[PDB]
Amino acid sequence: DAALKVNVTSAEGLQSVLETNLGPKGTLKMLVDGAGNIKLTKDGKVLLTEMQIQSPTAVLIARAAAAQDEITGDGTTTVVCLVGELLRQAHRFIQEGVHPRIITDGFEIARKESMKFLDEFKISKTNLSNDREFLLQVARSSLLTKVDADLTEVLTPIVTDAVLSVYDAQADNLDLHMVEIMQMQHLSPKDTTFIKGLVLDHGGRHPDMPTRVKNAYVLILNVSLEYEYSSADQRDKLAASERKFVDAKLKKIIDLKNEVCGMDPDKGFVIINQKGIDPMSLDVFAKHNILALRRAKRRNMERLQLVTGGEAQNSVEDLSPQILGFSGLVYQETIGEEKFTYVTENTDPKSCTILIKGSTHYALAQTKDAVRDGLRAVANVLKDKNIIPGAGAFYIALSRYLRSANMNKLGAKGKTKTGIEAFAEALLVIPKTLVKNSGFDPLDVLAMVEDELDDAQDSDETRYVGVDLNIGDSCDPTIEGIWDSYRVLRNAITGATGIASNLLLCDELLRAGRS
Amino acid sequence: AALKVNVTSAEGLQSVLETNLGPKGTLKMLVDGAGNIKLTKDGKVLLTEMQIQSPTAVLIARAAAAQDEITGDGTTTVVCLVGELLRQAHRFIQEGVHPRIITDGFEIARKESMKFLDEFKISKTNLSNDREFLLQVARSSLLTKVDADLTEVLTPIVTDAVLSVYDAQADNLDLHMVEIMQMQHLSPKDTTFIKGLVLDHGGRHPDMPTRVKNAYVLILFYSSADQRDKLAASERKFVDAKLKKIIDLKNEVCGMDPDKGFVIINQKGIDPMSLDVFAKHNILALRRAKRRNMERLQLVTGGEAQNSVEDLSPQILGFSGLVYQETIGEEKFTYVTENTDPKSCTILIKGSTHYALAQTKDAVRDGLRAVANVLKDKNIIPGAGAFYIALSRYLRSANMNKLGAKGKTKTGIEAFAEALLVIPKTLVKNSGFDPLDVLAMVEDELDDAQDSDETRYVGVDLNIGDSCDPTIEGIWDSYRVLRNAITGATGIASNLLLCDELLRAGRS
Amino acid sequence: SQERTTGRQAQISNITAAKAVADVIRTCLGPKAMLKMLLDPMGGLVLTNDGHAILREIDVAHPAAKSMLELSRTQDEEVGDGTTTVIILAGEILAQCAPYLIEKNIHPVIIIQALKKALTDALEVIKQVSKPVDVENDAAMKKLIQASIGTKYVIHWSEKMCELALDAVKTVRKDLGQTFEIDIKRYVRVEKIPGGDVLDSRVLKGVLLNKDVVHPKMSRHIENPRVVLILQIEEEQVQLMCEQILAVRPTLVITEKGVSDLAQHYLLKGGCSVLRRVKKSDNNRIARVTVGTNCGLFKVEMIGDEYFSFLDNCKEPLSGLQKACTIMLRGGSKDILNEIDRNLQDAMAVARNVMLSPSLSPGGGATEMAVSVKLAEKAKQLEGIQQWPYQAVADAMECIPRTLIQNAGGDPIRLLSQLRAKHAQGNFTTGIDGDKGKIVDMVSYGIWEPEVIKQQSVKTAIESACLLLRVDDIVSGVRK
Amino acid sequence: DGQIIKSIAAIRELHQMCLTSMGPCGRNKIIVNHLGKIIITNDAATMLRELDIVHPAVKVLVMATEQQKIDMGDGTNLVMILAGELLNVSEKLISMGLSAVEIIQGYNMARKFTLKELDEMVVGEITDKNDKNELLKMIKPVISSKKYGSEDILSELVSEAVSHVLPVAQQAGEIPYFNVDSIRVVKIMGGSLSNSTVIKGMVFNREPEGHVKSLSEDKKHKVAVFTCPLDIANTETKGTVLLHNAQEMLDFSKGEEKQIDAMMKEIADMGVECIVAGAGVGELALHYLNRYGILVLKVPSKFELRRLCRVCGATPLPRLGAPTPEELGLVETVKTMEIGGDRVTVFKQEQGEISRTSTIILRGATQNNLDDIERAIDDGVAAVKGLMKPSGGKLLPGAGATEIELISRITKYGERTPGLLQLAIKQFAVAFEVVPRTLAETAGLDVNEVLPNLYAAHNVTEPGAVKTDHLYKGVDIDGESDEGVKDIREENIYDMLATKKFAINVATEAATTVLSIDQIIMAKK
Repeated sequence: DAALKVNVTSAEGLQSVLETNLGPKGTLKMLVDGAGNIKLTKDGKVLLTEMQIQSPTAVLIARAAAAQDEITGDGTTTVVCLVGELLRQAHRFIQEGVHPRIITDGFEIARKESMKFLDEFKISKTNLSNDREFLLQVARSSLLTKVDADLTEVLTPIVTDAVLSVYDAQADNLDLHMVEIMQMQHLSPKDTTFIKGLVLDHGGRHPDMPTRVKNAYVLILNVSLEYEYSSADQRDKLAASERKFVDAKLKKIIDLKNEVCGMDPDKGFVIINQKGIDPMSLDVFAKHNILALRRAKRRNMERLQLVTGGEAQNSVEDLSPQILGFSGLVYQETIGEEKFTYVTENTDPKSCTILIKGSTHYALAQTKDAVRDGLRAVANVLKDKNIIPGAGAFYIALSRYLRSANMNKLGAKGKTKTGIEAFAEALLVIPKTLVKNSGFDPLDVLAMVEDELDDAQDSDETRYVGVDLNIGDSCDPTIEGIWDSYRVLRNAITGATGIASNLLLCDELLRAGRS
Repeated sequence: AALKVNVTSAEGLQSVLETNLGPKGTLKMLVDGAGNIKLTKDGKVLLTEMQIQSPTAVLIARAAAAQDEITGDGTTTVVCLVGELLRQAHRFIQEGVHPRIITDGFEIARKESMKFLDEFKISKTNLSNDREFLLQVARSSLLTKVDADLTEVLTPIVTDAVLSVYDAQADNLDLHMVEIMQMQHLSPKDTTFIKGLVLDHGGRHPDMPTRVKNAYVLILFYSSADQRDKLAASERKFVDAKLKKIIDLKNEVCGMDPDKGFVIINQKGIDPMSLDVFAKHNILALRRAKRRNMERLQLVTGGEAQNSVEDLSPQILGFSGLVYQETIGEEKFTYVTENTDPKSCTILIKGSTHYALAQTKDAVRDGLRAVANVLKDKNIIPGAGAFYIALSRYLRSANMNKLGAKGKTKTGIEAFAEALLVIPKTLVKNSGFDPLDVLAMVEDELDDAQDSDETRYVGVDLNIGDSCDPTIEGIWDSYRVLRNAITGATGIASNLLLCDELLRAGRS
Repeated sequence: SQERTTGRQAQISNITAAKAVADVIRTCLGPKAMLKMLLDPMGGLVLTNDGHAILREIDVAHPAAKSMLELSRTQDEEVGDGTTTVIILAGEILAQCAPYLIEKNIHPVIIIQALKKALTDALEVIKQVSKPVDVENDAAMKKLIQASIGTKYVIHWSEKMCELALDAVKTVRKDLGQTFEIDIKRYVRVEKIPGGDVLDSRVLKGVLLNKDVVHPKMSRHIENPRVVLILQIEEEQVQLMCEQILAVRPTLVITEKGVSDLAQHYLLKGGCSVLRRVKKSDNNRIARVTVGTNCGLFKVEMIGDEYFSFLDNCKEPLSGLQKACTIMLRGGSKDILNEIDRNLQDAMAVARNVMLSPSLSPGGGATEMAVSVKLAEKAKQLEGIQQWPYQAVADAMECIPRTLIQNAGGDPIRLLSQLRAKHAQGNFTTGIDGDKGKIVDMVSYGIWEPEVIKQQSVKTAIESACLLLRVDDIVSGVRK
Repeated sequence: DGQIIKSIAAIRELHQMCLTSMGPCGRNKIIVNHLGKIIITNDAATMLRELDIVHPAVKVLVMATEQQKIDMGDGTNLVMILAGELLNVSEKLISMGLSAVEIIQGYNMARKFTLKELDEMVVGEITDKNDKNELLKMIKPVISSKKYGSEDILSELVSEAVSHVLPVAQQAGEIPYFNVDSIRVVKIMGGSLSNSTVIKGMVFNREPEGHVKSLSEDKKHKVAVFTCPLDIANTETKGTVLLHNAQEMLDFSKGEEKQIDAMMKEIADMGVECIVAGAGVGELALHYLNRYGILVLKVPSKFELRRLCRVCGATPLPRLGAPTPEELGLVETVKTMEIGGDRVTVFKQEQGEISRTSTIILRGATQNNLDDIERAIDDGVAAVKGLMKPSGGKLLPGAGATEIELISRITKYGERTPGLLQLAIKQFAVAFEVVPRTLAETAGLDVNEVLPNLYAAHNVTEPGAVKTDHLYKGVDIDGESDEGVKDIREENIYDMLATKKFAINVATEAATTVLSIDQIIMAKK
């Protein structure tokens, strides 16, 4: 077993990577590649992508975050933090002669006992009443773990009002219902504004396009609009026939538009194509008050059905009034080389569009990664009504029940007890990291928390004691409002147990292959 | 920044002497460039000539200097404590604890260790010179060095050797009995103790007395070629004047009847003609005899050490009860036995090879010094790691008893208690058993002893991996063994803990 | 060879020379200070808190840092007392001259003008916070030695250790009747023999001769041991010396070599005890006191290693000058005896500075805070071109107690904010506690130092910065 | 697995070399030292002496083998293979998980048990003391360890050498210790085995002084051994000749001649038959020496003079004076006879008395083969030592037959010792199985045929008949290799009890030292 400590020592250095990115008071780490992409974020998926690694064991750490991205997506630093404390305890208890699987079997018993106490620690809340005080407090703790306090106060009502749009009496939450986020460079990043309607990412490419309209009629196209001898007389007929294919479709647009009402062209009309546009069609679109586009996207067209009931048409054969929608008010803004169209005053929009403005790419990359990670975390809160008090209150409280067991849960003498004391003290590294990132002493703060829990337990009163990193004192997660979803913590402890058994059960490192 | 450099690098120093602890431990081969093979569990030899990597091993090797004049055996506890201390830095200090915070907890625990040291010791009566207690202490003392074969042989040897040195004031000095014969003869188990004095030289002539009772010990430009022989004739008269005076002066008591034993001892070479003139009077002389060994002859027959041949008095010549001479190899040995009141004894070690004597030479020097502290200080501490396990439990639960700074000292208190538990676990690991199951049984024996309202000391039996009694088994340590060790245990700990930063630089 | 630096490169290289070393010595301040490890060319290491050997073994590639060792030797020869709280001040100046030097394009001579004015106002502050105490009381000096020995456990033995040196302090003194209590303690040598106990040390007022007599069982009493400044050869020649001294009829004998058998006949007929050869340096000890007369009593003791001889004048005059004596130090072990010598040998300079300036300046970071406030007060009054450089000097004295706070690892802003009120306004005895890292009374807690400690240091430290501001070009690699 | 294991591979290289060097069927080797010393022998003891020792256990084996040469020296590779076999068995015991301490306890408890089993195999209890005839028969099988080509001729050379040195003194004569260094063999190139002779005196190879040694036929002479060598008279310190005038210039050469006339005539006044001169002398000495017929020994060595004192029986005079009639040796005949082409001065006498310290002239064609015979003489006289200084060495069955009975005794001891001793003791008897396989491997026989023959004799049982054939039968190969059994009583091949008695203590000591090594530490080497 001479190679047993090889993988343990090499994997120990993986803790300092995300150690500073954990917690609301955590800091940022810069990672820049050679392609010109500057990514500054606390997210581990981006930091572990292009960064070169030495110990191959870091690959399994990235695979453990795959299940955390779907269930949580934010706050995944605690996955590697529990491994780093285990690696420091690895060479400690294994050196005593205990077989590594014995410690692994102790984690399975501690995991089953943790789920038993998991239901007693959580507080069931009602999501039907749509409590604003509960949503503002949970979203506040999530924003501080990603961006600073400047964007926290701005995005707090934004995330709160966004999750209230998607809900029903059956608790049906579709993550793919509200997705599209508007990426724009305008003013400053702190000016991000929430919109309950739908936003279009393209606008008129010609000076004669409609500047301001009220009722817009959207015509969606996909297939490419741009089209590509005995005497020179045939050369003139072939070039003249190239425009007959486009002009044949332009004559149909003129008659079908004026069909319903052709008297006053004071309303909006829009033609959207995926590929380039024929410049010959702009002459017809200008006199007919038709808005045209050049190099427009596709997936953004499916959002017209969820609000105004629009339809995204592919070919030019099918044209129906169902394709043409309606809008209460349209405000078109010109930013850069591409004008931007806003659709407001919707009857009953079922999806909200996130409009994010900023300065440059790295300024937008911080907010773009925060909204996608912050929205999916809050969306899972409304899925399960069971809510777990956060701020690391469960990790410290569960350890108190694990440290004292004796006749309750014992099993083998010293074989299971080694894993019990290991897992009980392995969860205490998280509150020590939260205080270390804030710059205070983690032991002096933890000593006051243990003294507070001893006074609350001896007094026979139910209370949850957290840690306030701003003033460096103890607090109550209920008073401060820090909460956690049930599926977040349950799959985090279960996910940490599965990934822990991979490194502990590895007996030896082997090198075999062709050089 | 560089504080963690000396903590991680020096951590691998514990495995050096880790397996050298315990009577059931193993041995390590050390061969230098001069061809000297030293195979022993002793730490003085292993920490001296062996090359070191981390510079921190310099203070570790120098820390055993105080243990050489006091203990010399079981010095691996110095290294085992440092190794566990550095692993505690990766746990407690890694949390951000200042290195001096944990240091102050060890200095306070040093005074608490001395208070609990006097309660754990057991007092004995050394005035009666009880051999039954000395046979048990020397027994277990040799088990940590040699096997049971050399233990049973050397147990009565060391026991009877320290009894010859004694007085009404119980004065025992290691500088009194020093010289120990080292020779390869027969087998190591054939070592024989002599209550008298042993001489390393004997009669070189067939007419020399083989066995006698009484022995008188005498301790010691020319113009032509013909003129050159006058100087050679005068130089011979110089040594002749020394030999001719001996023939007349030995006639003092009886020179006519050569029926008794005669002895002449000289430091330098002597005229070989002495063998011819001394054969008539049956006088014995030696060739290349030592000097310092002559000072012990004054403590038996009441003689006097003499340098030159000019001054010779009857007070120099003593009366011996019996004199025996044994011929071994090319060097005969003269044994002086049946002494009236011998004040000293000579240790004669017999062995086969050089490495066979290396194990015995290290055992005798460390054995005589360990027994010396037993007679000097009557307080004898039970061994077999009984104090390290008990003291760990005494300081584990303190609270309102001894606390100090709240949370700063308690972190260091738990480190000192868990550091002493490595020694009994090392004893079990060297035996090949499970230290988790053995320690769990030892902790239950101490809990059953304290709950029974009876003071008991429970040891660790490495043969069956169970608990035992150091009193019945015979394992015992002197009070000065743990007195200087625990006092030094705090000094060796404060060296690296108070160490701040080491920089790479110097004058090329 | 050139190695010349001009323009902005000359100032940057010289500041960073001692700047990196200043951060290394930050752990050498206070009773909580760490212990630095050294690396010699031979691979060995020396673990000690004394910064004198630290800067000597460490080889700095920049020659500008070599003067700091020479500047440290000046403070060690003049004071050399409590280097833990003293010698660190040598590197607290250049580190604070970094923020504005080149950035404001201020010429170094302009900074030199502010350096000369800072020394004038600093001398008035040293004697302003000092307070007089009784100079004849030996109990006040007992607690003073106990303050600098807190790096070890010798506090338990401090009762014998403090009285060991203080008995020699009051024994010497007296180089002048009036104008100042000059003395020389170099004549008193401390011998360190491993083994035994500290209580074996014999010290009192008089001249201690460390040697033995003729025979250990010889009479231990002499009425008036008046002091006066192979076999065949030794008995004839030595007799012509010891017996010749008897012409003035002294009862005490002092020889270079031992006494033979023939001399014992005429030496013992005088009705007293005969003293054989005396140590060479012991003759210089009695030469200060005294053909000497008025010797009260003689005594001899016996112990295995070496023996003792007691010689008590008990009356120097009939004015006079200082007395010299001897001290033997017996430690518990070999490694313990050599390490504790730093605190006991420096105890000579501890009480020597008390005789110089009986006034006492507050210690434990209180002196540096008092100077930092006075320098900040005179900055706004002077204004002029000195406004910027003379204000940074006040911040230089403020960073010295920040180093003491670094041992605790807290926030100096919280402590220094309260020290700008309770100290400046309240009293000069306010300072930072070393053990608890809090603000307590220095005099009540027992932390104080003589005025000479702060006077001869800060004045030397300010004058030591002159060589740092005069640097222009560096020339090396030629010859000398 | 990198120390206690790999250390066996270092000895395994030397262990395989000892398998082919053991027994009369063993193979020889060629050794070339780093200084140019060439050694060809079948004994691995001399091989390990000149070979550079790297692995620490190699020095452990050569020192344990050197202890045998001081005591026994007969078949030292027997314990070396046994010690090397314990390392091969150690790989089986370590694989089972037995600790190094318990493995030593298995060998240590079996060591004291094996020493007690040596009393059950005792045969040939009684032996004669001063009888040479019975001694010549028991020394013959000792040669079988080395080259067995002629055991009769080597016994005749010892017969004439012992007959001179033997004090005889039948019944109780207070017989002293028989000196081994007295008998000294001299290698002479050329001649056959029968051409070798025995010299009662000291055989020297040098040039005679005046003409040739003669005149001793009438015997009745006196010879005195001189410890002080005869040389030109000089002081201890180096002097310089200082002449005060020119008259002393001609008297300097004449003054030295006066010393030659004074010194050489005074020493020749008594007419000593043979003078001992350790240093060089001038050519003017032939005047007085040849006049009185004095034989001169020119420049001997240091070790040959110590043996000369017991030949001539002369007192070792510490200084050189005139010969004293009180202390004189008795020498009768001194002659010089040509043997190998050069005149050989011999001190051999003819009857008249028996003195000690005889010599043997060894004549052979191959000088390399004479090295094995020279070592056979050292081991030949060592066989007499076991029957001389001790009360007796008795006898034990040879040809590995003694170790066969021990296999059954060790097996019975393992059944009575449960626990960890079951794997230690049962494998300890396996270490005795390599001895008969070594003799069968060097002989070229199949192990499959030898295995049932080893099981038949001592393993099966001992019938109730008195003096069973199993004890007197053993493994020997002449024409009977097909059957695999031979009677050792008719061939009279026996070994002394001291042979195996000292080997068992070495086998455990060699195993205890090596198996207890945790790691090898070398500083600047």
